[PDB]
Amino acid sequence: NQEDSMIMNQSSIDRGLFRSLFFRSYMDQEKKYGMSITETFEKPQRMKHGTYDKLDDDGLIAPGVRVSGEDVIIGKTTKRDASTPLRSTENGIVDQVLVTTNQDGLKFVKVRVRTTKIPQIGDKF
Amino acid sequence: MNAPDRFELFLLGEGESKLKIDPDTKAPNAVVITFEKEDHTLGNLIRAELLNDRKVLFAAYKVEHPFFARFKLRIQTTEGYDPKDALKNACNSIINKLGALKTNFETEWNLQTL
Amino acid sequence: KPMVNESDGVTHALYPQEARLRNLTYSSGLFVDV
Amino acid sequence: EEGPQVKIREASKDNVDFILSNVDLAMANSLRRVMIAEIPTLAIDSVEVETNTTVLADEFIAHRLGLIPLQSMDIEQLEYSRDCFCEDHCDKCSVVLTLQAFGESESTTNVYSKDLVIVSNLMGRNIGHPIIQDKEGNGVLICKLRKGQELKLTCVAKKGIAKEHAKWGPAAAIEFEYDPWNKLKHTDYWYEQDSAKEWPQSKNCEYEDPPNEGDPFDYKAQADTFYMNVESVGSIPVDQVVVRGIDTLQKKVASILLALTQM
Amino acid sequence: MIVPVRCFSCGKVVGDKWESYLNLLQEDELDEGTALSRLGLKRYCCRRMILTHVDLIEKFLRYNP
Amino acid sequence: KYICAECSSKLSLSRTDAVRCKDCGHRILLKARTKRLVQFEAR
Ligand SMILES: [Zn+2]
Ligand SMILES: [Zn+2]
Ligand SMILES: [Zn+2]
Repeated sequence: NQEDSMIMNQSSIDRGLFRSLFFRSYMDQEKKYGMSITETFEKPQRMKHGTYDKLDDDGLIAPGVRVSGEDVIIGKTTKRDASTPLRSTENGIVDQVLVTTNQDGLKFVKVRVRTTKIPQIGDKF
Repeated sequence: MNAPDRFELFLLGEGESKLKIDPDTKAPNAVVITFEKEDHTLGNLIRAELLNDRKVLFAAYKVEHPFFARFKLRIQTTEGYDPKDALKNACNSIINKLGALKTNFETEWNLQTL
Repeated sequence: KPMVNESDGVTHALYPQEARLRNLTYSSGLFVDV
Repeated sequence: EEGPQVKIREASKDNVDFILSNVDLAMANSLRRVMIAEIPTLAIDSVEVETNTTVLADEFIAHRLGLIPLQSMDIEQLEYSRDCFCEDHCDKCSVVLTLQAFGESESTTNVYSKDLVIVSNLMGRNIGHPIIQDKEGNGVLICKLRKGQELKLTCVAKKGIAKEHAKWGPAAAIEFEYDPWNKLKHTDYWYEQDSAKEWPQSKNCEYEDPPNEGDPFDYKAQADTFYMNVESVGSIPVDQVVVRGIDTLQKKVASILLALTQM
Repeated sequence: MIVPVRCFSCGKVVGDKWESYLNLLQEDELDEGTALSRLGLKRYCCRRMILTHVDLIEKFLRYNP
Repeated sequence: KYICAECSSKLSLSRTDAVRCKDCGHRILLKARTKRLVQFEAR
């Protein structure tokens, strides 16, 4: 606890003390391109260097699915890829996926990924 | 992240012997036993029941670092008197002390009822 | 009162949460007599 | 009577007071520590969630299920999941629990400790039972459902100690005290006027006789008679909390002999 | 956010005493500290465990799916 | 597959079929858990 840092009771953390929830909200949409040619969400056949497998064939991950590193939480096509990989720095659990359309009618996607943060040696209080 | 899996506080690894005897080169007839996967639960207990050993000279222990569940125990005894035995004579003294507590609590306990 | 005009469907009963999730503007409307 | 003596002051299903006559403090403390952390106990460890539509996230409900107490009287006859030989778990190291919850009532529907049923074989040993000390016999409140929420999960309990995680902590709080009249000078009291008047005499003060001012402090006095009181969350009764505390510390000092003769 | 199963600094179980503590003041209409005291919470870490907690789940289950 | 908020019904259609709700009239649309029983530690 020296120099204005502190000692945390791990027993009390295990019992839940200062356990945080965390959320992230990746977004993407099907872009419209002049001659009505538009993008599309889907598992493709260029590709990103991460694990597409956790995707579905609608280019999405369904909630309640663990995810790590550069996994794909959103597959898209402009073959010609525009898939959205997970934050290279987070290891979460998919929470809730949303699909609606724009004021242009574009297929609009928002993935939410959930993690519980746990008071670690180095955390600020 | 970089946190060790909780169980490494008591579960030994590949080849790690719970105890490791090394000879204190500094002072003769002395040894330093590296207790793996233990703490002041055992550390302070064994040191104290060693101090009572009449033929025992030195008895101390330091938890090298709070991260790593392990402590060194240094023991010195009168000439010839093997310190490894001084640890055995101290250990059984603890267990025999403990065992009597259990039976003295169990009987005292078996009486009262509220 | 704030509505949004989307591609087909025209008058959408636009609410805050609606536009918040759907990523639209909470835009009312301007009309005046010339 | 045989050396380290005892004397029970009070005792109940939760708390248990007792005095330890003629015992080494460095030992008694080491028992307090063992009681806290290193006593075996059961609790949930893996929660497979089939469907959760609650306002509480998955692992948030998970986090607690383990925190919930489970029966553990006859825990010594359930091997550590890691020590057994089965792929994953089984009946000789795990106690499968199921918790199905649908809220029909428009009035909010509570999910409790009672509401979990065991979908494994117990083999006629006390284990896995959600310890319910409740007034209305309902147990620990895990969740709350509305008019159509749902919750389908499956908990696999395992043997464990508070060291791995304090949800296997069979003890609650361990009241520790000795030498109520600071005769041994083990603490230099703090005051701006009077040390005695500013610090209240402890409860365990009538048991040791006061210091008698006109006296010369005897260095030769040592720590003796320790005023304790151990509480049980439930997992193990307050006798075994101290009995297995005494008894699993035994095994510690004894396994030190086990490897002592291997050298 | 719902009753914390087991007190942080004790281990004392306090996840069961919510709707008991709560009804010790709605029904019996007692002093909060005297209710905590009657629910068996001598050590103040437990006292704060219930006293400071706000049961926000109730304001959660107000939405639809 | 997909869902909705205001109606809280199990719409659940397939792909490319007019992103809209069954009766409702607003494009909410969730996604629903995979039947994949996900595991969790009890800490
Ligand atoms: Zn097994
Ligand atoms: Zn407490
Ligand atoms: Zn709908």
